[PDB]
Amino acid sequence: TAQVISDLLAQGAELNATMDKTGETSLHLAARFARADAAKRLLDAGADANSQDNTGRTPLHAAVAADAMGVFQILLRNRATNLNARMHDGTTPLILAARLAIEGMVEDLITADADINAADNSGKTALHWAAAVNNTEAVNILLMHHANRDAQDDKDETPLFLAAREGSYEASKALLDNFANREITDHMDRLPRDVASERLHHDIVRLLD
Ligand SMILES: [Mg+2]
Repeated sequence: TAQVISDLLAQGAELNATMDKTGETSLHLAARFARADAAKRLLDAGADANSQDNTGRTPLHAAVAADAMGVFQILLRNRATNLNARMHDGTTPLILAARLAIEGMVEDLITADADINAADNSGKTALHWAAAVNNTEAVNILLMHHANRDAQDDKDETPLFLAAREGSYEASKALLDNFANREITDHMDRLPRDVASERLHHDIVRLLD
């Protein structure tokens, strides 16, 4: 016990330089550097699974961003872990997994019952983001689990609108095949077809037609 505590305090001191710049805790680092072993030790030592760093990330956000599947599962099995924790900009772990295209975690968070329709501060859901970066796999998983397909962000943009706007051909087709409404316009009455045409995304324009 003395050995465990003394080590934690010693390691903590050597890592404070880093943590003072990021606002992270030892658990954040375990997640960021993918150390499943260290992650368990810290949680058993009483580490707060929901502590936030300078951008509002909890160790769960960190695990997703670093694709630390081990630490991720260790956090998911921890009942105190808030799966819907929000970064300062409103980003949840599921939104991060979709936007960063981290494999496996989109399905895991959904299965673990994370709020599938949560949106960041710009009104964008995990589905909005998956569409924007053409993470077609996440788009299909989200849709299979009934994510709101026609959800609109603060600019009234639907995921289909973003896929058209950002040139995500595969994601656009996936949304259309799942009956996303292509007639829902943004705050400027622009159709997904309009923004695609304006940006010369002819392939997506044909798709919408
Ligand atoms: Mg899995």
